[PDB]
Amino acid sequence: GLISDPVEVDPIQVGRDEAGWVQELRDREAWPKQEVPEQAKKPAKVGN
Amino acid sequence: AHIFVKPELVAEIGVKQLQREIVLPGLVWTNPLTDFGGSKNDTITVRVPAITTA
Amino acid sequence: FTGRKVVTEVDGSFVRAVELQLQASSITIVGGAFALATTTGTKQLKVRDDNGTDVTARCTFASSAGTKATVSAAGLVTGVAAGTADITASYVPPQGGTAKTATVTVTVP
Amino acid sequence: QVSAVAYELEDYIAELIEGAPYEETILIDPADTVPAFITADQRMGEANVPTDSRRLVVGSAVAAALAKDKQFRHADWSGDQANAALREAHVGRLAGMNVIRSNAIAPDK
Amino acid sequence: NRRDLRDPDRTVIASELVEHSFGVTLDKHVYAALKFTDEQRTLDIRDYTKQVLMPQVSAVAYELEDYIAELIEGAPYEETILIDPADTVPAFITADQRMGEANVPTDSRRLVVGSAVAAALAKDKQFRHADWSGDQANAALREAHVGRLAGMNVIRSNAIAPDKAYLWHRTAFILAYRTPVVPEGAKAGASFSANGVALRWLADYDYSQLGDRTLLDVFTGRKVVTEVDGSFVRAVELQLQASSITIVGGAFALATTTGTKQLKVRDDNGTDVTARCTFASSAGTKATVSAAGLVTGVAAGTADITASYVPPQGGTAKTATVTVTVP
Repeated sequence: GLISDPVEVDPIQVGRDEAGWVQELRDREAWPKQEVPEQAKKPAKVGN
Repeated sequence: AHIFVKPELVAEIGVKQLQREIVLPGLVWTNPLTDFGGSKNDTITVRVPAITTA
Repeated sequence: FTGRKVVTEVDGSFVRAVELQLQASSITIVGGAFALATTTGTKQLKVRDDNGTDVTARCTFASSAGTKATVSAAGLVTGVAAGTADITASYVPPQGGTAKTATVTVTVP
Repeated sequence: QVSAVAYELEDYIAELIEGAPYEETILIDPADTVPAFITADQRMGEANVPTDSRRLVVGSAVAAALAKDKQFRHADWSGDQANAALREAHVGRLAGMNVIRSNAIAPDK
Repeated sequence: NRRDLRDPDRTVIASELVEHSFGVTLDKHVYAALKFTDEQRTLDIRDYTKQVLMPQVSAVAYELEDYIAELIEGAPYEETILIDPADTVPAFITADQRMGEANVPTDSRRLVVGSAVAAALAKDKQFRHADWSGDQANAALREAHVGRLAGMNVIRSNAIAPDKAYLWHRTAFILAYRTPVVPEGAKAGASFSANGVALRWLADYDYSQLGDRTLLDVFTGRKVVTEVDGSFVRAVELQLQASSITIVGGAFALATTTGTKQLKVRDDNGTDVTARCTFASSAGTKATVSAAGLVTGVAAGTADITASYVPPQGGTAKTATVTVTVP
């Protein structure tokens, strides 16, 4: 739109989030230890 | 009583804020994949070789 | 710019790294039972275990006498009115189960 | 500024290491610490992970507990007549892996 | 800081860096003064250099050592790492951990122990027994000293309290010495040295008292290097742990009806803790005990004197009771 306008969401970022391979981890300073996020234990894709 | 005027003095004698050392970065596997901008979605796909059963 | 990854197995199990943690059997409060100088005064409790680790961030604090002295969730405690307050710090150990307890007594002038 | 960025990178790596998905945390008994490490070796041998190129990074408190263990202090219990764990504090090799001390990770891990 | 890549909001938060500082002050006037009547100077003093100057130099050197020991012991320590006499090594390993977890440099560390701590280290079964400590050519048993423990050489000293040990990095304690100048009005005097410190010696003849007067002094100042947050992490204090106390001498009878006696209380380590005890009398009608352990008799009969000592670990005060019998 305009140069001064706020930055639009990146389509690359949207696609990367959709693929769901960004790494999320348990918090270091949470007691008791947090559960494993559902992303960290997903299985490998069946097709290369 | 005599009231002398003297300047403030600031000196550095080698006492410093204590900070740990850096040992972790030399241990993990750094840069096995380089061309991240080339691939789509900033994602490099790594292929695990196949396995078979008799 | 930077990126990180863990190399999980085919079915999602993570087997290439192991985490070990040190057991805790009891907890104590550094400084013992001592009185606060003034009602507006504040003191930051320090908690340790028999291993010597600092578990202040891992403990939950409660005050028996709220109207005398109130302890924040981070261990900081401030007096309210004259009397005695029996502060307690509970720490759930890495082994889990019953929470170890340390009791201190504070006197508000 | 450069030092701050370097420490941020090390914190990034430590967040990766500690935040990794671990099914369980092996508990080290302070009275007897060797079985925990042999159990970790067992866990990684069971998953057929290669033996070579294995790193073992212990927190400060874990290294202190290793030094405090009677298994390493008592020279009749560990050989090593020139008592390394008593004269000095480092324990060194343990269960087939060199111990590396790091303060970036949690103290008791 | 850290931000997510390709995040729609392009905001960075500035980091502010601050410089801290602390003050070093000169605030003491260690000195040693002497007076000598003319008769004494002519007759009593056969060798002025040996009978006067050397005692003055030695006394002021010991006073400087006392000043340093007061500096070391009086520093603000958050917690005291208790030493269990049955098993002393874990206390020292814990001290090493506490200094190493504060990123204190591992070199130029000094460990100074009292007499009681060195005796406990020698008596510890960890060092005394050969199998538990290597060194089949036993040194903690044949000799009475342990050379090195927990990765730090041990240095004995009687200046500090007997049952205390201190492990400090070089940059923990700062000392400063300024030698006073000889005033023009006062007669010129030589300058001496004590432990590498220059001291000013000044002489002046008091005609009113018909005697010489001498003054050997130096200006001293001390500083404890705390941290930017006010915590003290450069040094760690260790104290022996006392289990029980006994009054030496056992049951004793006063010499007379108005007799007096001085008590000495020793813990299980043998350390004299008389100055750290509070004394009470079961019956003050016949025998009264002061706060310094001085027991006196005011009437004939039997009484019980009890000594209460608050242990270094705190908690219930250890109590030792003895029976006195004023004739």
